[PDB]
Amino acid sequence: GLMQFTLPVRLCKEIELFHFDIGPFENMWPGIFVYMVHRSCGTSCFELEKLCRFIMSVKKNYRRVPYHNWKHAVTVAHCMYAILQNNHTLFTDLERKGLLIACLCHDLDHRGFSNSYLQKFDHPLAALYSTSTMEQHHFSQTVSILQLEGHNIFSTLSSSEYEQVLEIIRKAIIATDLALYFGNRKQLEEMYQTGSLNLNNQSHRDRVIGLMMTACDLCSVTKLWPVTKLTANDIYAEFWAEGDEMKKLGIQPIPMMDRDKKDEVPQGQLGFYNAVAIPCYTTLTQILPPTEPLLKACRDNLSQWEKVIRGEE
Ligand SMILES: Cc1ncc(C)n2nc(CCc3nc(N4CC[C@@H](F)C4)nn3C)nc12
Ligand SMILES: [Mg+2]
Ligand SMILES: [Zn+2]
Repeated sequence: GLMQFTLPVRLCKEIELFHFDIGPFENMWPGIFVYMVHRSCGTSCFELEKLCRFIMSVKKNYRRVPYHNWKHAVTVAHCMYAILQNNHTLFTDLERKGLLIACLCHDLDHRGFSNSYLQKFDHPLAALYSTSTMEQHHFSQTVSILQLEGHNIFSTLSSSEYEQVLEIIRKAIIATDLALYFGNRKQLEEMYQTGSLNLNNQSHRDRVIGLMMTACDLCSVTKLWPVTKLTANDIYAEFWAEGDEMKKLGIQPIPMMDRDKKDEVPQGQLGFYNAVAIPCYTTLTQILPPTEPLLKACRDNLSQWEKVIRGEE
């Protein structure tokens, strides 16, 4: 009850910044997550014993894949923490509760393959979930873990607050399907420019939380350049393995997943920053001005990829 998680001084200060890297010590990640729940939500939000059991079962249900792993989950939850702490008064107690959980859970049981590869392989998940295949799976794994004995961190909520939090988590997880982001961001851009954007409209908040989810999920592009560049290596290690698997099915992968296009990576990152990342953090900064450091760090990393192309790095 009188028990506070604390961090060494460098971590206690840097965890508050958007560009924080959670580090290579796996055994500190649970503590880092509880620290963030306690400060964004309160020591009162969850029973510590239930929360600890939930976190450890979530970790066990992430796989040892190069990118979509337990480190990615905690990284995406820290970006959410930074958004919530810089926009204190914009969010309900249930949103604060749900969104860090949604972030920790958003890629549960990922196998390192895209929705498109499950559909071409004809994986059973592709017949159970026709669109947002993995993202419906991640939400289904989150519910499974919440129903294990001693793992219901939400047991203090009413039937209706419980139904609301699971609905916030479901939408937040579904929104991490990047196929859905493009249309979400265009609707948000238009609503903001014509001044129709209204945070009392539930379906507007839903879209804003959707964009916050894309922003957290993409947050590797908002780190210090060596973090950005080394994470890119993990991202391609997956994509290229998927490319190999496409060739095994007799299918030319897209360029992004073809390891023979290794040399064009600097240019693929440019398209990605211009087509996806920069527009994501721009719209986010218009709607939530204190998230600007994410846009500023993304722009810095774009000009680092530009330098790689010019042969200056
Ligand atoms: C940093 C980051 N965070 C999240 C995600 C989902 N992604 N996806 C990419 C891939 C970006 C990309 N690379 C390529 N190619 C073309 C052939 C070669 F040049 C590589 N095309 N594209 C679009 N990087 C990220
Ligand atoms: Mg995902
Ligand atoms: Zn993710």
